[PDB]
Amino acid sequence: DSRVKAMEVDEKPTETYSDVGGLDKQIEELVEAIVLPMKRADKFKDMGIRAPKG
Amino acid sequence: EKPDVTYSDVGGCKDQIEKLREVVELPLLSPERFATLGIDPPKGILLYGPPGTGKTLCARAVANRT
Amino acid sequence: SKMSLAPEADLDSLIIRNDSLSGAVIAAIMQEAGLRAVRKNRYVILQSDLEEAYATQVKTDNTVDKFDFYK
Amino acid sequence: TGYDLSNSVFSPDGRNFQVEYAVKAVENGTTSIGIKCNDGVVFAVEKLITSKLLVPQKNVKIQVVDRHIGCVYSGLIPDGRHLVNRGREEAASFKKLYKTPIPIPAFADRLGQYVQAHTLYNSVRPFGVSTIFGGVDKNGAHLYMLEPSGSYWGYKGAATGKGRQSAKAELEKLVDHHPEGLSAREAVKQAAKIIYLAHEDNKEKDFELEISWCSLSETNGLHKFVKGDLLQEAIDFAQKEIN
Amino acid sequence: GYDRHITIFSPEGRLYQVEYAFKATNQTNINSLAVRGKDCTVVISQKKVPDKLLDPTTVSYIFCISRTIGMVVNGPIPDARNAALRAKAEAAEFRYKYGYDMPCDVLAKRMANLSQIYTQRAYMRPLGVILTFVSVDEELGPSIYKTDPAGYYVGYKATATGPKQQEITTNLENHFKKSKIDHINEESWEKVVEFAITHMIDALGTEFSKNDLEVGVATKDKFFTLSAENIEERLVAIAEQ
Amino acid sequence: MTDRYSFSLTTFSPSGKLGQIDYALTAVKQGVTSLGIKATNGVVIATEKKSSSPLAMSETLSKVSLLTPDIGAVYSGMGPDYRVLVDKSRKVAHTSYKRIYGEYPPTKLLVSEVAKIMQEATQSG
Amino acid sequence: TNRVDVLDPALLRSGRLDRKIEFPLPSEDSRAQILQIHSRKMTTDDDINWQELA
Amino acid sequence: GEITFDGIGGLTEQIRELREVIELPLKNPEIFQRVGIKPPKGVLLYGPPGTGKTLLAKAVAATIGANFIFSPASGIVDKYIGESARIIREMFAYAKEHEPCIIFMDEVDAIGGRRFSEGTSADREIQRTLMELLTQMDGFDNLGQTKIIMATNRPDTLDPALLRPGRLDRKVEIPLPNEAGRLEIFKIHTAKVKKTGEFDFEAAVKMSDGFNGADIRNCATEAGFFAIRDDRDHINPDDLMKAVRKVAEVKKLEGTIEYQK
Ligand SMILES: Nc1ncnc2c1ncn2[C@@H]1O[C@H](COP(=O)(O)OP(=O)(O)OP(=O)(O)O)[C@@H](O)[C@H]1O
Ligand SMILES: Nc1ncnc2c1ncn2[C@@H]1O[C@H](COP(=O)(O)OP(=O)(O)OP(=O)(O)O)[C@@H](O)[C@H]1O
Ligand SMILES: [Mg+2]
Ligand SMILES: [Mg+2]
Repeated sequence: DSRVKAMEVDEKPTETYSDVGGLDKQIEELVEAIVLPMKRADKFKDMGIRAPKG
Repeated sequence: EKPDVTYSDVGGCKDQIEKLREVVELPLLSPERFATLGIDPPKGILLYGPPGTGKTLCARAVANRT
Repeated sequence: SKMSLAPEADLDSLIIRNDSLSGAVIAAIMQEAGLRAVRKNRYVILQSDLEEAYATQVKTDNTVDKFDFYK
Repeated sequence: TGYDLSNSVFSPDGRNFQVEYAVKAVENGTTSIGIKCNDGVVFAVEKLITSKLLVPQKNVKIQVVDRHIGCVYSGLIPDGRHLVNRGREEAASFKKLYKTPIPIPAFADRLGQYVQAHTLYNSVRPFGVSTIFGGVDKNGAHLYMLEPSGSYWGYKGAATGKGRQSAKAELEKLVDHHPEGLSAREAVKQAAKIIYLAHEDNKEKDFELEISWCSLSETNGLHKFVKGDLLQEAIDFAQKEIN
Repeated sequence: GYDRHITIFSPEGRLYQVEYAFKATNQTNINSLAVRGKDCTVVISQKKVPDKLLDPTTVSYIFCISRTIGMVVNGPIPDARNAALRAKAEAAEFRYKYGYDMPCDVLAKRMANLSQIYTQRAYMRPLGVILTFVSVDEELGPSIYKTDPAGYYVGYKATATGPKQQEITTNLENHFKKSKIDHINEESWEKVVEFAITHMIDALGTEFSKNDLEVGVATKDKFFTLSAENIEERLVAIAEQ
Repeated sequence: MTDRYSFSLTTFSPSGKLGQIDYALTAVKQGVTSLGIKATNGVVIATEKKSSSPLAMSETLSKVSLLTPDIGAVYSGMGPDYRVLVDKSRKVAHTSYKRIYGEYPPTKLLVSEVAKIMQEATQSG
Repeated sequence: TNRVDVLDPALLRSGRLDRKIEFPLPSEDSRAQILQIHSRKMTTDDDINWQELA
Repeated sequence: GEITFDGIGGLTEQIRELREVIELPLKNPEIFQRVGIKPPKGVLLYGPPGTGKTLLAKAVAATIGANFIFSPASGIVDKYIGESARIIREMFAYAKEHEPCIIFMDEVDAIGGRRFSEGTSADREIQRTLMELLTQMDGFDNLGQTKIIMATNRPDTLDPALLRPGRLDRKVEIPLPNEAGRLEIFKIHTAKVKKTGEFDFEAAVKMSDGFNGADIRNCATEAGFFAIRDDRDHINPDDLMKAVRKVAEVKKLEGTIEYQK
């Protein structure tokens, strides 16, 4: 459908997670939840854990 | 399509009428002065109070002038 | 009359305890009497399976004039 | 909606809702445990150091009743203190008529009967505290924990507070390790261990540990505060274990 | 709404408020059975043991009132002890005021009346307890009285209370048809406990070890409950027979 | 503790009649039946007995009682409000006719004492 | 979300949103850091002490 | 996602109750002929959310091997109206042809609206699509080779015509796993993964109760993240104790305490 094709990436410029003042710990947990079970999907498969759905 | 309430219509010469002119009118007529400071120009402004003071009387005024 | 039961099993006890029932809730309890029997494997619908299917799927039901002191 | 509003009105299904709500208040409080021993009983509570401005060992939450019954509580902290008054009034009343300190099972019953009143009527509020109180008399040691409902039970051990779960599992394992009842002298040490573990939960603000004991063998049935050298040996013992 | 919050009539004519006490009861799920012997009464109930951290003695839903009257409670335990308190007070009192100890029936009456005075006042909640008195009067022999938070009460050959009490009643109705008479013909009180535990295992289908039973026995001018060892003596006699 | 139903719980309907009085009869209509026939030289009163089980022996409960030795009484409606009502009656018959005239009350007078209880159970909050 | 207390009790649970992460108000450090992140773009002087403002 | 007999460990008694209704008259209809009760049909599953109502549906569709049709109820409402009636009529015919057949209605909270029909016109699309499921299930029509298994969260949405026994023989409540029916759930999910040699669970889980099966499999996911920080290949008994205290905490963020019928 045409609403979903617009929702698709358009490359929004990053603001960078280092320019977001304070809140050090919140960046790590977010990185733990979304970014690292995509890239390192071998170490979840050796261990035998599932990836957090969201 | 351009209201007819003009900008001197509003009462007093309050400093509050110039704050309407410093959030909306001024950064769009000259974005040269808010580019030298570096600030993100303030974009919002709330008009609130008891009735009878013209919340819609100064929002028509600013639609004629800007 | 369709299904099989022992003459030990008697339906008349169940008639007088509860006084609100619909016809569909009498088609289920007999379903539930012949499934408890199916766990014993006793072909005849005993008085233990018939009394145990009644005590299940009756709920709080305290509306019946029984759970009272207005008498 | 209207059973939620009310006090001391039975729900359709039959429960009082404000008894259930009163439980919430117990889980907001800090950790406290009792441990029943072969000799007597040990009490202990986690006292949070919520600022650098508090003074050490001056804002004690352990409070005796008479001179043989330790009391510490969890729930709303004013509301605790007023039940430690009520207790005193009944304690003292018994000593006038029958000239002897009150027996520990009896101390339990009357204390409970007060809590019970505030669920009878709608006009005062159900008390928002879960208490530990106990001590030794002639029958021996007794431990009790009183719930906002108005119920107590006897126990080999009991605990309360936000870190009750972490203490409950070690407390089984102190019924297995020592099935005949450890000495109360050993149990100063064992008490500290169980606070230092249930502090990960409330690891937000650092703590200060407080123990006390009442036993027939050590203190001659006189409830006291563990202090000085004996308090130092238990602190360094649980600290180096859990690190 | 506001009709059912206090204790006034509904538009129908039922006092639904009282009937919410009835369902307040079954939260512990202790079954109990009592029966009339020739000269002794038995009452038995299930001992629920929720943990291993709790001391098992305190767990008890049998209360002694006096040197005659035992009272079994089925309901929440916060109300139970307020129930036994006000019983103790009155039972004591009656000896002083009237010259002899209070008979079974008389106590059942006063506890009904008290429960009724909480039904009219719009600021006392009714107690949720069902109480079962057991005693042995001089005149009326073994008696049992079953009382209820409405204020209603009657005499009984043998009664039960608990979530599964319909199963248990129907056993008793078979048996007091076959006896054709009021009570179990049995002089020894020990041998009435045997016959109770058999018709409880029938009904719940579930066996009982010496840490699931509470057994109270009433005799003439003495009321006692039974120790862990003596529970296991009446259970060894069933099993070796 | 503090009663806060000091105010009355009965009030007139914006259509006239007291709402709770009317309800209270509908509860009497549910009850057990009973009857009374006045004859020339006696009265007969009689009721049935409604139990829960044949385990419940209903002999022990009495629904017909004596107030005085000459005035009996029978009821329909709420079982517990009969238990206390008869007690209240016996007791205030004695404290208003046993002391002050010796003899048990005439039958009109005792009826009227009972009637004062009822009215009043509606006036107080 | 801004308010979490009105989220569905089968949307709020595991198997579905595995992690439930909280974004606390900037403490001292966070506060100080923020004021530094916007003031950076704009013109600064040696006078500005971001600890005085935090 | 299949799995064989096992589903919710610790509730193998409840697994037999669903087979009494489905697998026993399917294989051998000779046991229900002799007893004389009309064959059953209809099962409702309801409990605290996060409990694996859904895992059991996979267990009874794999093993029996009869034709399975997984029809989400919100996945047959379409823009066109009268088209959500004609489809679902054709499916009951379909289950008679391909017998024996089982129709799993999943998330029946969508078409669980009651009488209403004073609000929006969408509320009358429900009621018209629901009347057709009512006379098709019970009317003159009575299809003998169809079985229905219905999964619903809150079992009080339902219109009072779907609460109604004789539509629906067994009304199964799945309980928050028991005392050691949370511990039977934990012993199959710590087999899969690498453990140091961990058996210290036993107290620790029982004291972290209040746990749905979906919060038991979140604690092994959180005990393999505490491990990834240390750079471990196995779960310490310290990572497990960090996770159970963490799962409960976040799981307490919300909670109606959904009280069953
Ligand atoms: N400050 C003013 N100076 C001159 N005239 C004013 C002023 N404020 C209000 N008025 C006069 O009053 C008239 C009506 O007021 P107006 O309708 O603007 O009130 P409002 O502030 O929009 O209140 P609300 O929106 O709550 O009803 C205007 O058209 C104008 O003639
Ligand atoms: N009994 C169990 N045994 C093993 N795993 C389970 C069990 N119960 C739940 N799970 C896990 O929880 C996950 C999601 O649960 P499921 O979706 O089956 O629950 P539900 O009751 O259907 O909840 P909802 O439909 O509200 O989303 C499963 O995919 C599985 O990992
Ligand atoms: Mg305006
Ligand atoms: Mg599902």
